[PDB]
Amino acid sequence: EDTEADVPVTYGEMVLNGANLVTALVMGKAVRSLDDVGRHLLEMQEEQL
Amino acid sequence: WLVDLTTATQPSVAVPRLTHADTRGRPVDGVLVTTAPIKQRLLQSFLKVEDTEADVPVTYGEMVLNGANLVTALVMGKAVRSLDDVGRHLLEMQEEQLDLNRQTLDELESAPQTTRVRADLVSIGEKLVFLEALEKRIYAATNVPYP
Amino acid sequence: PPGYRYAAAMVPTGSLLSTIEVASHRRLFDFFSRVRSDANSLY
Amino acid sequence: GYRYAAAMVPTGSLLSTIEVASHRRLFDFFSRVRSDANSLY
Amino acid sequence: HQPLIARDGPHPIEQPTHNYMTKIIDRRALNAAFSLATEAIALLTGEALDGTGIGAHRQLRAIQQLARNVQAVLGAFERGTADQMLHVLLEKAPPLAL
Amino acid sequence: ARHETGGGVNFTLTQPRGNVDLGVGYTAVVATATVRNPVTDMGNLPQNF
Amino acid sequence: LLPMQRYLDNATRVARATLVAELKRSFCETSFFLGKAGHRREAVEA
Amino acid sequence: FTSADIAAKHRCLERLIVETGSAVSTATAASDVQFKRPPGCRELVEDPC
Repeated sequence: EDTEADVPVTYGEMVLNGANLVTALVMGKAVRSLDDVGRHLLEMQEEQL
Repeated sequence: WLVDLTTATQPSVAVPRLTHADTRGRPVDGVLVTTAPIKQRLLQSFLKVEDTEADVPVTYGEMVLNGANLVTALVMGKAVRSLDDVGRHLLEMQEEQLDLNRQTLDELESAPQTTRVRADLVSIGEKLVFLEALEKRIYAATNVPYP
Repeated sequence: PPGYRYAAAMVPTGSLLSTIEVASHRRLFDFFSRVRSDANSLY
Repeated sequence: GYRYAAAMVPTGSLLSTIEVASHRRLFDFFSRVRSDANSLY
Repeated sequence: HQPLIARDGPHPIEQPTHNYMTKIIDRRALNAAFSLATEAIALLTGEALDGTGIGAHRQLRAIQQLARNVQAVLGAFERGTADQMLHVLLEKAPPLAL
Repeated sequence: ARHETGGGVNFTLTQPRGNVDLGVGYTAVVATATVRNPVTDMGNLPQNF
Repeated sequence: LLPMQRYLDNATRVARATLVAELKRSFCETSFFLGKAGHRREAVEA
Repeated sequence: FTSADIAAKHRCLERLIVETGSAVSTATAASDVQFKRPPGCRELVEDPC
C-alpha cells in the first residue's frame, strides 16, 4: 500500500540526574521517575481521586 | 440459505419506539448473532456490508405505579399497565362513536433520543440485519463458557 | 387458567403485525379460546 | 515482593486482558487477589 | 382476527373465527459479589489510624480497593443482559433442520 | 445483601428480571453451522453390571 | 497456537485431553503451508 | 427403553421440536469416563435421537 513510512529519530533517555541520585547512593534502589512518581503521591492525599 | 433464516419466522409486533435505523433511516427487522470465525467468513465472500454506523436510542421505559393505579395494588392486588388511560377511554367508547382500527396506545407516546453507534450492517434478502460476534465485547477473559 | 379481562382488548396496548393459524401451536399460551363467530362467553 | 505504592501512579498502560493464570511460569512473583486480600495493605 | 373466503358446496360454510390469549411472565435473577476482607474495614472505619502520613496514605489504598471493585460489578450487569438474552433465545429457537 | 464469613464481608447484589415473549408464532432460529471437535473418543468401553 | 487460542477463552480434565488430539492434527497437516497448498489463493490469504 | 418417560412426553410437534432444541442431556462432558448427570448441572444440548 505504501513505500515510504514515517519513523522517529532519537531514542529515550532515563538518567539518574536529579533527586533519584540520592536514592542511588544512600538508599541503593531506584524509582523510575521519583520527581513524578513521588510527586503524585501527594495530590491524591490532598485533593482528588 | 441465509434467506431461509430471514423467512422462516414471521415478525411480531410493531413497537414504534425502537427505530434502530441507518444513517439513511431505514428500520432493521432482524438481528443475527454469530461467533468470531463465522462472522469473518461471511464478510470476505458471501455478503456485503452496507453501512457502518447505526442510530440507536438511549432512554428506557418508566412503568411506575404512581397515581390512581397505586390503590388497586394495595386494596385489591393486581395492576393494569395504564389504568389512567384504559380507565379514561372507557367513558367515550360507550358514548361517542365506533371504530374498527383505533389509536394504538403506544403511538401516542414520546419519541426517544438517539445517538450514533458503530455496529456492522448486513442486508440478507430484502431486510436489514445487525450482525455481531460476541466473544470480544462480552465473555472476554472471564471464566465463562460462551453459550 | 384464569379467564382474562375482555376490556383490556377494548383499548389495546400494541397491535400485532402478522396473522397465522393460531391453534396449530397452543402451549405458548395458557387461556386459549377458538371463538366460532361472536359467541356465548364473550359477554 | 511487589511494591504496592509504585503503581498507585502508573507509568504506562496495557491493552489486552487475559486470564493471566493460564501462563504462570513466565513470572517470579504473582498473586491471585480475590477482590481483596488481607496482605494488600 | 382470521380472514375468510367464501366457497361453494359441498364445502361446508365457514364462519369468522377469533383467537384469544394469555401469557404468564417467567422470572429470572442476577448475582454479583464484592468481598472485602478484615482489615479493609478498619481503614475505612478509623480504628487503625494515626496522625502520621502513612496511615492517611493507607486509606487511599483502601478507597481504591472499592473503586476497582465497584466498576467490576456495576459493569458486570450489562454483560449479564447480553448473557441473559442468549440463554433465552437458545430456548425459543428450534433448528433450521426442523 | 450483607452476609459475612471467614473474617471477610460479602455484598451479594441481586436484581430480579422478567421475560415476556411477545411473539405469536416463531420468532427465533438456531442455525447449526459447523462442527468442531468430538468430545467422546469413538472407542470401546464395554458396560458392566 | 490456533488450538490454544481456542482453549484460553473458556478447564477440566477432558478439555485438556482434547487439546492433544488438536496439537497432533494441526501439526501433521498444516505445519508447512507455503510448500503444500501454495498453488491456491484463498487458503494463503486466510 | 424406559416406557414411562415417553408416556410423560406429549404429541404436539410445535413444542417437541423446540424442547429438543435445548434439551437436557443425560451426559456430562467434565466427567472422567462418562457419567450420569449430577443434579446441579444442566447442559443445553439438542437431541435428534
